[PDB]
Amino acid sequence: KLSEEQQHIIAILLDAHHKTYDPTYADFRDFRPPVRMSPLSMLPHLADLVSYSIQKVIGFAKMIPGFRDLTSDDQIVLLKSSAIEVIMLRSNQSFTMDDMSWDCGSQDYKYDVTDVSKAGHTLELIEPLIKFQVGLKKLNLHEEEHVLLMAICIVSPDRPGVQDAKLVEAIQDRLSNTLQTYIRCRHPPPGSHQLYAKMIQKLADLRSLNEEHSKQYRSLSFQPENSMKLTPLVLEVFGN
Amino acid sequence: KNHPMLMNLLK
Ligand SMILES: C=C1[C@H](O)CC(=C/C=C2\CCC[C@]3(C)[C@@H]([C@H](C)[C@H](CCCC)CCC(C)(C)O)CC[C@@H]23)C[C@H]1O
Repeated sequence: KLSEEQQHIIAILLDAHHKTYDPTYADFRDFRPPVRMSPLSMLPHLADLVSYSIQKVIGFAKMIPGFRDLTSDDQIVLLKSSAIEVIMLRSNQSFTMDDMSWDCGSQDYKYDVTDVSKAGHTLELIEPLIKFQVGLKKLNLHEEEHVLLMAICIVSPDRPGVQDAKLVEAIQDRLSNTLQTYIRCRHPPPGSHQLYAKMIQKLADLRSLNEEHSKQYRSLSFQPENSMKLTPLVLEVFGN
Repeated sequence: KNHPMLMNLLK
């Protein structure tokens, strides 16, 4: 059953997620406004959304027990490689299968396939991301499971350029054993059915969405006209 | 190569 250290990890991750994820979406009013008629009329708004989301993921990451005790260089490698994947994960909280959209509280901040295509992304790559969101939504994760999964995603010891892979793996294993034990102790059947295995498969799916995005980003931003519509932080994190 | 902003958000 769940130890005090495993309960403590969870408590920490919940607190971290709560302070970095406003389920009212009030800050979106400060983004460049959405335009749904440039042709990339949604790129300013969704670039802001991403950049805001990178900030938040970094605030969550810094709270993961042991992350701040890694070297700065390894912290930076882990965040650069995982940032899009944790954006994808955390977005699941607004995603709704009613319409296959991300519903952030109002018609202006509801994002569908079309909106994302007006940010420069092919329907072919957008489709796998919607399918991912559906599969993840179907898991019906407890908040505890959601946050642990975001954390396991960030402290992955296989990301290219990691120097202290063992230290990263020691963290991740503590999160992972916390997750397994939580599903077994607190998640009732049958929702718990192979739930750990399914969650870990989502991380593998996210590697694929990452790789595909990486190439598309490299194309979009290679164009100075598009890069100019991004933010400083997005350029720094995803590259120039 | 440098990550001034990401560094600052980690500090
Ligand atoms: C606060 C929130 C989350 O942080 C983010 C969120 C929604 C996330 C979305 C909806 C719009 C399109 C987003 C931003 C996707 C984004 C445009 C990416 C490309 C930018 C990555 C740096 C799509 C890439 C594909 C999948 C098309 O290859 C990923 C997550 C998507 C709203 C809310 O839940």
